[PDB]
Amino acid sequence: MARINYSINGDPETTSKAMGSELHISPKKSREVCCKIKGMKASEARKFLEDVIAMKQAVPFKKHHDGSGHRKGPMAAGKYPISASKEILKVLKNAESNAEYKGLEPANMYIIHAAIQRGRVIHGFMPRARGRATPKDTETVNIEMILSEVR
Amino acid sequence: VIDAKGLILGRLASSVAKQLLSGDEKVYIINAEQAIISGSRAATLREYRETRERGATEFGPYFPKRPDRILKRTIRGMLPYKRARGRDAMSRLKVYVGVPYELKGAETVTIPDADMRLLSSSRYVELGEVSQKMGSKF
Amino acid sequence: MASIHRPKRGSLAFSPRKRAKSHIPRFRAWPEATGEPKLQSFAGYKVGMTHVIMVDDTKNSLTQGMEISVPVTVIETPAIRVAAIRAYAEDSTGEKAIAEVWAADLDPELKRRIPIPAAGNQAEALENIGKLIEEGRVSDVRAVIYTLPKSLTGVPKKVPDIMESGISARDLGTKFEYSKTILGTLVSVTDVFKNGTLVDTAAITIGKGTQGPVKRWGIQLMKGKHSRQGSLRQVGTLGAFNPSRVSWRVPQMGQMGYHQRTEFNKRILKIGSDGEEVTPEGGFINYGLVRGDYILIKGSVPGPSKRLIRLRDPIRAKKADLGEPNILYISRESKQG
RNA sequence: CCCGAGAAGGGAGGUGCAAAGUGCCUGAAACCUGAUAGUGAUGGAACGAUACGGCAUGAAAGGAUCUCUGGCAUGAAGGAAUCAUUCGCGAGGAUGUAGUACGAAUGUCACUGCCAGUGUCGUAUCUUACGUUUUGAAGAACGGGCCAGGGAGUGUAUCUU
RNA sequence: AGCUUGUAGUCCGUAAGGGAGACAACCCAGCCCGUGGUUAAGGUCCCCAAGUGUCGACUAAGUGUUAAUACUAAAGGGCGU
RNA sequence: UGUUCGGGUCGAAGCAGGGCUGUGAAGUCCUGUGGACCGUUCACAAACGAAAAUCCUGGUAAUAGUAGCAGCAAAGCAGG
RNA sequence: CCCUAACUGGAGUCCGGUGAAGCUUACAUUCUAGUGCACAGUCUAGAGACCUCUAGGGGGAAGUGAAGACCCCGUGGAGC
RNA sequence: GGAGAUCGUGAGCUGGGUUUAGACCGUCGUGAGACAGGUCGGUUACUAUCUACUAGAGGUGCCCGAGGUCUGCGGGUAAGC
Ligand SMILES: [K+]
Ligand SMILES: [Mg+2]
Ligand SMILES: [Mg+2]
Ligand SMILES: [Mg+2]
Ligand SMILES: [Mg+2]
Ligand SMILES: [Mg+2]
Ligand SMILES: [Mg+2]
Ligand SMILES: [Mg+2]
Ligand SMILES: [Mg+2]
Ligand SMILES: [Mg+2]
Ligand SMILES: [Mg+2]
Repeated sequence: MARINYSINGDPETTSKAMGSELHISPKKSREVCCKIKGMKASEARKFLEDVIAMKQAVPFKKHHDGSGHRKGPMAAGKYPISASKEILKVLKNAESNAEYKGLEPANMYIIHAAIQRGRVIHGFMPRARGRATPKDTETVNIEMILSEVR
Repeated sequence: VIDAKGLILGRLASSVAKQLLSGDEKVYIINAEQAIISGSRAATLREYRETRERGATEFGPYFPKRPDRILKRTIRGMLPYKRARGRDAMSRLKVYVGVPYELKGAETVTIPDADMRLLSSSRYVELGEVSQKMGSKF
Repeated sequence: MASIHRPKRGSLAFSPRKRAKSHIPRFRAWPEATGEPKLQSFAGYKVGMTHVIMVDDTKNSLTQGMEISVPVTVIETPAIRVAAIRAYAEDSTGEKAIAEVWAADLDPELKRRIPIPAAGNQAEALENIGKLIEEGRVSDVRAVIYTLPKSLTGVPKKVPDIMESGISARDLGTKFEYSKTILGTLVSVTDVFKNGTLVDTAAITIGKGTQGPVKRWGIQLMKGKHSRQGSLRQVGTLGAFNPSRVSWRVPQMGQMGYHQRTEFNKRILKIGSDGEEVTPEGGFINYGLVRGDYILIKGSVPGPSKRLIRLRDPIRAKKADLGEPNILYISRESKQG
């Protein structure tokens, strides 16, 4: 419904921020993607996300492993969160643009903070057997991204 | 370095367990096959094959076969080995069949009160006989 | 309750029924020497099956003297290289490797498996092993061998398979002398096995992946009205109320095949050199044609085609000298017909 | 003004004492995301109490003859060691040394810069939740997923004290 | 019959703490808080604080290593000792 | 509520965490947040204290990125 | 049925999207025996146990669903 | 051969019997109805959280770094009868 504060506030001088505002994506898959890309350079994070969206690269699923098989290569359970990857890539593009506007250089910046926040839920319903209607909700996700040029 | 030749198994085990719990030394026990168990041979063999063949395969007791492992297990039952003190004590104990090559020529000791010549009869077996009748190669 | 009895479904002698840890069979026991020094094992590659017409020479058999059709397994047996000599020391805790000398010159394709040992210490390594034997530190000697599948065409691999083989000799000094004779040479299957003798075959069996208890353990299906109540290929019960657990002896789904198995008393019916003698019209299906020297083993052998089959002299053979088989006809008709 | 397909949203920048930014005052908990401290892939379970330690913290609101470490004096109950003699078959006992040295604590003099507290983990001892129904509850008896809020001896008349 | 129904005492119920492996009611003990000391029941080979204690015998069966105990097998026999 | 004596935009109530006191019910103070009200003496009242009622209302977990999105009409592909 | 085999389509399995519900005081890697309201993952003494994940059929959780409809009791009902 | 495993085993099956509502026969009862007789008919719920097991993986521990070959503490076997 409104704007949101960030969990972490980097210093304005050498840091850029962006917020994906209540996207209709999976909070669990986006949480896994944010766990994967935090700490990476912005360019390498973009390349990794493009590979994931292209199915050339799986993200490890260490917290929400149910429903995921093991992936080839040195990995346990992992998936290809296409929708979450696309939304997080849009947020990363916005943060890189904000860094450029600040006068900073996104080519030399790092994703120091990438977190999700569950937003307000849009409540739907799933009609069931025997006269029962159960929920089917639209979960929204806020994506917090902070780029910094120092570590 | 304790020489287990001609020593009562339980009395040697009690002595060594108390020494390990006095927490200042590493104990080596050699010639574990030569330790003595008092009582008739039939009774000791019966009780050791009952203990050897007891447990469940997925769960149960895995009673060892080697005489050195049997002696370590006997000491294990006189320690709080599930506790940090007992785990430390078990980590400082080494039991051997015969003499290991490294300990060869080292000066050994014997517990006088665990000596088998204090027994009043000839009803005893050596630990090695029990181990080899349980099918242990050593 | 008055109970009907049934033997237990399957054998618990091969539990856990897991995947073999290697694609090569490992021998846990070696028989006793009964003659001159020689390798106790050989390794070939399974080609396929055919059948022969031979005169039944088996003593006391009902069909002795007349023509019988005998299924055989053809196994390609190119010469193996003796790669190393390994000496073992026996103590209370069992055998330990104490020394190894590698042959000076080894095949270049061996690099596909391991970095090649250099042409360094062979005289001094051998004299070290001789000293260890003289001082009583050595209990026995084994030969490290590897296959050279590059000469084969139905087997696509060029990387050798390395395994330890026993040496059969009356004394440890004789074993060391023989091993030094054979070190770095190429040994033919005729230098290990003779025609008409029994051998033990070991291989990793055919892999079937994950299989249900009906196929894996041979449990009964649900019968009659139970066949269509929803549990047809499932075990009837997982356990009793007490003990409150599923025993490991209850038949369950899991890996089937691709296990190590040893067969006993498989008779060698022919040692051949010309692969045209056994290759059928149109070739062996999915394999091709035999090129080098081969061996005919009576009956079946574990493993599919192209698996490495390890042959060792028999460990529990009963019959004495069997003789040379009189193979009247080797079937070369199309296996594809 | 920049990014964005954008009449979304975000960033930057403003307004205002304060974002209080439109279902917008304050803005708890459950729940969820992240960070920090401790711990952690050889490990045993009413999740704590008690004692002692490791690590972290210890700004305010707590101590400054307070904390640490010692000396000296007085010290209740209790009370040795060692040695001598004697008794006992022996393990040992008795008598003397000795109601001494010591001893909770109470004072006093120096030394010291921590201590109290808090979080987490470890070692030691103890404890099988809570409410209820029960002779008997850790029960394989009943009740509660969790948190917030609501949730049960009141009035009239009359008698008695 | 760990059954049922009486009676006297004492307990649990409503009884901590200490000890019996654990133990509603068995033993010590009834218990304000803190510290020091000495004991009780019970224990002293190790687990586990304190005896590999003393004297005199018995047992060869791992018998036994089980106060009360709902938690511990008889009649009968033994040129076993 | 009556009554006595107060505090508050130089920051009330509330909230999160902490210090001290009290056997305790609790009280008080500190830091932050908050933006307008709050206490206290002696008395008096009550719609006065919750962990429990398969309690009620709201909010929200685990289950779980799981079941389902198949069975009765298996329908889509190329190019633009 | 002896005695099952092969094959076909739909599920399942694996991937993308979408996306619930039901058991839940807590803890929880167990196994044996005893004990205990005499049917214990948690008590006692032992025996085991490195953690995480996937698939799988349902041994156990006296699994979940429902204040037992059988029996008795209630100076409770209803119909006949 | 016999017996134990909640007279093992319905979150495995079955449903013939017993143990609902319907009806018939005999008997009993004035009757409604009943019978420890007989007879015909009569719905078998759940997507597995934990634990256990069967198999398959990813780690961490051990460890010059890596690879290969072995050993065998142990586990299992009825591998034969
Ligand atoms: K049976
Ligand atoms: Mg969604
Ligand atoms: Mg409807
Ligand atoms: Mg309330
Ligand atoms: Mg009494
Ligand atoms: Mg009562
Ligand atoms: Mg009383
Ligand atoms: Mg008590
Ligand atoms: Mg409440
Ligand atoms: Mg009445
Ligand atoms: Mg069942």
